[PDB]
Amino acid sequence: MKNPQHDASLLSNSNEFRDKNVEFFASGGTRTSKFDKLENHPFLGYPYKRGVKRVIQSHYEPHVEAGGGEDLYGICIDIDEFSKTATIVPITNNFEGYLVAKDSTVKVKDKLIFNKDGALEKVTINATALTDAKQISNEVYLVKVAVFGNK
Amino acid sequence: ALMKNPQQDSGLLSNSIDFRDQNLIFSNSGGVCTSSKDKIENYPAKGYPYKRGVKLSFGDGTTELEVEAGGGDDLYGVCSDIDEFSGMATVIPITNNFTGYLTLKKDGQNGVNPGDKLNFNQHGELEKVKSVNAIALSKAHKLTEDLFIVLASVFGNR
Amino acid sequence: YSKSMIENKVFSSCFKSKNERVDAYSFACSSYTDKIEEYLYDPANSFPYKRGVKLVPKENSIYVEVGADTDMYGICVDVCEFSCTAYVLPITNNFEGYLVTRNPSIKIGEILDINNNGVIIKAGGGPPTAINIYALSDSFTINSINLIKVAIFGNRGLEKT
Repeated sequence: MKNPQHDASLLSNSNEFRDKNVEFFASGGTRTSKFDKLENHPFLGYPYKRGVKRVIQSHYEPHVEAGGGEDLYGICIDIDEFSKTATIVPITNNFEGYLVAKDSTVKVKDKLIFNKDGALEKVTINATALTDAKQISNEVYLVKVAVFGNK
Repeated sequence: ALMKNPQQDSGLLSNSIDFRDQNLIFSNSGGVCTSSKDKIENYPAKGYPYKRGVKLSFGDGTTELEVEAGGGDDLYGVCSDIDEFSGMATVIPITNNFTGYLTLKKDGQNGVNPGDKLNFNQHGELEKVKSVNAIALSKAHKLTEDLFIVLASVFGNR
Repeated sequence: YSKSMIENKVFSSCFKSKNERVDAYSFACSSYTDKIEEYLYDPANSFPYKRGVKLVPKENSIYVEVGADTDMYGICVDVCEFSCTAYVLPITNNFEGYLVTRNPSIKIGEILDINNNGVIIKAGGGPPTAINIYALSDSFTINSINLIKVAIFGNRGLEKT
């Protein structure tokens, strides 16, 4: 989850001001403009920090789920678990931030594509990697990219 | 040429009596018709990408990324202004449409006419035609023997 | 034709399905930071309201004329007939709203393409589509003009079939 709420017994020492932003809980983007378009959408699964596609079908309104390729619709930068909603930057809007990478092969200057699971994989092109892939936990890799659209 | 403002000074005072054809100067930064809802970034400048297409250029890793004049399959945006003191370049992302005066390649500049499709070359200069949608809205205007500017409207990627 | 379109002898007769009007507000979901531009349009060639338009630089001004997806500049969302001025949302911006279609039987979720008349049609016509257009609702006829709710988000990387 974006914010796994767990109670602790001791405080964690947090004084260093460097290497403190590359974390799975840091939502949004590294650089943001007031004139960026943000859309809230119902979601299924957990598409946080991933490419999202709009799935259209008691009939219900279309939702968004992790995906990419020719069906890529946007990027999920924030999520609300209580309302089960996701904040999405459409593909027509450029974005800079840390997104989920498939593995550690991605390095700087690499052109990246959103796969069927919404993860960034090396090579239409969608993003340019700005840093190396960093393992947050287990198999979760976060890479800083500058999304510009589709080729 | 290599400066938005004329490097040399002047020995004359402007007349400021007419109002027609006074916007052809190279120092006319920004767009001709601009929206208040336009996303504007800034980047460190490598070279002089003023009034040219820009691409992302990286280094070894010791320093942050910068933008340099370029185009083709690496185009990132369009440079519309530069602060020389800070060496900063104002970039309009290719996802945000732009309309203004941009540098035109001095090769077939006479052939460029309103309605002609344009594209960015490897040096950030607009050339008569691929993957970017740019349309000329006027004819080439000569500022220097090698400097030509054209009013163009860029509206994304093909 | 026109948008407003007249004295009535009597008034026209729930909240549901009251948006099916030709002169309804085009944006189903609007947003500040949406860029809207003004252009002139031909007052005798084609009425660009709720149609995909292209920029035609004429010898006196830059006009907007109904155009295909291959050379589309944006979507005409409103028209002021008094000044014959068309308001355009550039293709670089997202859109979700009602547009003019020529097929009275289009289902939800289908892939769509804009033809030479700036009209929504099924993407299976054969021309390679270059824009991401999806039908958010079934096409409905106002008695006659056919409208449909669509979502348009940018260009398509590789032209489809």
